[PDB]
Amino acid sequence: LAGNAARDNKKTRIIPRHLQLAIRNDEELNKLLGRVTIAQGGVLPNIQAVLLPKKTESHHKAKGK
Amino acid sequence: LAGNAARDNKKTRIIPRHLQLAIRNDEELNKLLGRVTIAQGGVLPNIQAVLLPKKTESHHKAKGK
Amino acid sequence: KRHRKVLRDNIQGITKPAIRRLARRGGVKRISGLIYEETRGVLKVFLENVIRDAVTYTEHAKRKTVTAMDVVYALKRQGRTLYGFGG
Amino acid sequence: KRHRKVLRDNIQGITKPAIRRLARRGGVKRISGLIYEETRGVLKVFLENVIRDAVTYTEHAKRKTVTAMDVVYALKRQGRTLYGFGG
DNA sequence: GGGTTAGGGTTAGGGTTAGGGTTAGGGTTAGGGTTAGGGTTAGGGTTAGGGTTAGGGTTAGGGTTAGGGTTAGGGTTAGGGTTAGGGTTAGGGTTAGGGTTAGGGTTAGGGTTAGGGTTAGGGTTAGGGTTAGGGTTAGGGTTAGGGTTAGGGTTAGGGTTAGGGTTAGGGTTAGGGTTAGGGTTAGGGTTAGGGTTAGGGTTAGGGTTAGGGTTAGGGTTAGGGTTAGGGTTAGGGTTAGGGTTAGGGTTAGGGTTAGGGTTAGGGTTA
DNA sequence: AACCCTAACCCTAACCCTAACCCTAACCCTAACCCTAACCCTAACCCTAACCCTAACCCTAACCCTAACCCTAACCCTAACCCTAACCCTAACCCTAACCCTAACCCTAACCCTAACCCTAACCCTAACCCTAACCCTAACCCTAACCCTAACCCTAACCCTAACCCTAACCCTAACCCTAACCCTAACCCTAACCCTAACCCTAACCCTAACCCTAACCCTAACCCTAACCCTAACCCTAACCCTAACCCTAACCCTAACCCTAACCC
Repeated sequence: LAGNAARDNKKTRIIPRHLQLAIRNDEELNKLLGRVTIAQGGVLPNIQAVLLPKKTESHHKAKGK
Repeated sequence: LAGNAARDNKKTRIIPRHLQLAIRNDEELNKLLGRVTIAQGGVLPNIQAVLLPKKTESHHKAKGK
Repeated sequence: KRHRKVLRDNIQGITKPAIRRLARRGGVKRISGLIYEETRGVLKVFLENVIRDAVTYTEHAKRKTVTAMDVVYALKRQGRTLYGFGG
Repeated sequence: KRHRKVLRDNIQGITKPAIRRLARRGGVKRISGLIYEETRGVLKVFLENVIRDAVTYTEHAKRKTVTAMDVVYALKRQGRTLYGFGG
């Protein structure tokens, strides 16, 4: 799984960022290591669909129409 | 579902492209209208993971060690 | 008396030699290991769909017995016209 | 010989007033109608997760009876230690 | 406002039920000597500690001014007061009996490492990739307004269809045959279930030369108005020839029933 | 490849007689077709601008070897799962019977809704700017990848404390034995809540000038860290003689179900 995440991120070695990518990608690994925090790594862009530019319509009208 | 796909594509009116987006996004709609082709619309970028640019220095050439 | 019912011992009902004989009758010489599980799953899904269609037809016909005519009608509605059994 | 109702309580017993009485224990005044099905679902999955561990614990000593000790052990392993009934 | 109907504190009467001894006993708590494991100091080499000197590099603070998403004052619309039988529905016993669960014994089943000699485990090394800086350019997202224009309101005249009376089969509910799916047992043998193993069968690097892939130039040929004139589409009276329906006669058609022509195995030489 | 028996379900009459195909009579509305000219169905010409059509240049891959290494391929002893009668039963199907609930056909007579028809808005396009991937010229720093060298875990000759099977009492959890009121369902019912239309307006939202602030280059120097011996303080494992702590069984005390009676909220003038 770490090699999978590594080729997904493309680097010469396995890094804790790739390890966190693989852990969050694998549902079984995420269920097993739930309370495990990997140092020297970021999170995954798993976001909802509300806080988006436009979408919610910042204008909605042109003052009159 | 068409409004969902429209706000996903952001346009002033519902277009056949948005209709095809909604049909392909909804699994029930895709199972119901399987042999239905929406004119004046494109497909969805649902692709695998092989045909990707990824030479990884290609190798095979001269010894770059 | 009969104090038992049916269990998990149903997906394994389609024995491995039976699936192998089916693959040989089709045109397969060598069958892999995980082929049997996938074949059993596909057969179970198809049987579930056909049995659901037959149950819907029987409930619409106000009956409690699945008949070969209803099975043939469901198979024709799915897209598989079967002859012989029925008419 | 066998019961004609083979439903075996398909997530039953959790009726509308029953949920309209457990939610009141916490302090819920207005209970929506779309909460009974979610409550039944979460209760079913919690009972399944507990019974899996209970069966895994009872199958270790080659025993075919589930006692309260294994139940409270599986509950303490999950993170909810109960006092009184176990001991 | 009203009298006001309503739950909410008292009071025996057993009925358990926590608890007040009572020896029983026997695990099980409770005591010496010892030695070899179990702690207890100080100094060297070295990771921290603060107090400035440049040397940039954003930067977040302050003013600001349209503007829109909220947050208010209503209008329709759903589920909690009720009540009540009655058909379930969920408690409590009685047997009982039977599988199970602890209770005791006996051989694999575990510690340990002498021990010395590996062999994997671990610092220390300089030579190829690295990994992302810059710098375009061409592709990809925002806004006024006008030229149609594709739709949002009118509207009045006919094709429905909702209003109402009257019959006829076509479904509705029992009431038994019955018969064809459920329910077992002997048994035996045949279909199913276990190892191997090695060798084909995949699976991954290493040339090269075909074969697609982008951009510059024309020279079209494919996108648009104007007719206009004939070749079909399309409703409207009117037959008469193609149909539909209530009555017999009746030839052709649908359940049983044998005895005879081939249809499957099994030892047959080839 | 025929036999060769072996022999069972297909095998030619044949025979009612049930019931649908039918053989004496009647009405009905709907297949062509002739006037009609409408507008979509008969071809003719211009143009010009995106558009195809046609060479040169080049770089990753399609495919054919190359070694190589791992998986489902076929007997073997089973022996468990599985055919083969042979009855033996107990529940939906299947026959109409007669009664109704449930359906036609028809005569209006008002409903109302899309052809037409204007009018208003809300976009298809331009025009600037503003973001926005993407791998080459450098070049360069530890953070990246390749070998030399050395030093305690990994380690197997006797041995020693418990899971391996096994009878065995007895007890506890379903069995289908058993009723019964107090909880599960149900239909009509109304009165608060849920959910949207407009309207301020105040919060907020994208900049532009400004006046410091905090890691680079490191700039020096100081407080206990741990690996050196070791050292007397400390803490179980064979003992043994008590000694502390549950078990079964009477025992008697306050919480337990029941009947009768007084404070205490919303009713709405």
